[PDB]
Amino acid sequence: DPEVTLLLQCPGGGLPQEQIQAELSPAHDRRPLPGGDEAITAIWETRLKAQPWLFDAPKFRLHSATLAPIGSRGPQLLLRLGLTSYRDFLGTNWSSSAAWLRQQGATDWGDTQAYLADPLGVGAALATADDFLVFLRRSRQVAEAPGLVDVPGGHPEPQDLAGQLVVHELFSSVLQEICDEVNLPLLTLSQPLLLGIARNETSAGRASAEFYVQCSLTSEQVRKHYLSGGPEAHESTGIFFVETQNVRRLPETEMWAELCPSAKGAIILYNRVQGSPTGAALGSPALLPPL
Ligand SMILES: COC(=O)[C@@H]1C[C@@H](O)CN1C(=O)c1ccco1
Repeated sequence: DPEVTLLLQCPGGGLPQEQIQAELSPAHDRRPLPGGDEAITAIWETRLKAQPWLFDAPKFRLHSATLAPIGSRGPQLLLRLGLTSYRDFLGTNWSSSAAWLRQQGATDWGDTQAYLADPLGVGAALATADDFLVFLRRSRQVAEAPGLVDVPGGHPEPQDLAGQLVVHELFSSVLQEICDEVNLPLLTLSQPLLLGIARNETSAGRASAEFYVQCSLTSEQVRKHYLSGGPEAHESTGIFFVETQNVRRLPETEMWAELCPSAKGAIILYNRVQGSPTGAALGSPALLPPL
């Protein structure tokens, strides 16, 4: 899977909101392009002159994420965040020249991402009361990953002493994206746990935070809620479910070639952090079948 890299695997089965610190700083922003940000402005002008209904929006930028020594007391993760935008994403990560920008960043800054917008995405491994994970089929008509399989998620928009409000918006945003796309009531969802962070190498290394969320509804009840919105209530074209038993070997299935990179990140981190038991009971051969 060359199109996905793990940047962070969380300890303890995943981190709750109260264990994460954020540092939101203009030191964590993208660097101006070598020949100037006029190249971004030109791409955006060309795009608006074909699709004038498009609009810009602010986004969080991932700079880096440092985990505490394992088993320690106190805050367990520091997220270093900057600010970026949809416009800056279209002019950098989505540019035909994105690989040239990665090489230039290595040369000038010793940082392949220095000249990239790198907006932070969120995604969920969303589990049902009857032990399935939730999958969504992407429209064949959109620009990114057309016709591929995804999990619930999105790219949160801004609004430890401004830090804690930023962590709150990240955790809030993954629940809001489940409510908006899957049409589930907020009170059927658990507080999220952060499983880790994955990078999409097909989008020049932009990162997504991947979360575990439990729903109190069965797969049949989740399907009813999704469908009862009608075609205008969701961006996806269909919903489906895979038993958690079978997610263990998903990379060996024909479904794997249909998953978009950020969804592959969610399922790798689910298998490493929530799956993969460490104790004698769940590690026994009748509960953890060999192969
Ligand atoms: C990195 O992902 C994105 O920027 C996606 C891509 C496209 O679907 C639009 N988009 C937004 O998030 C967006 C546009 C305006 C407000 O939000």
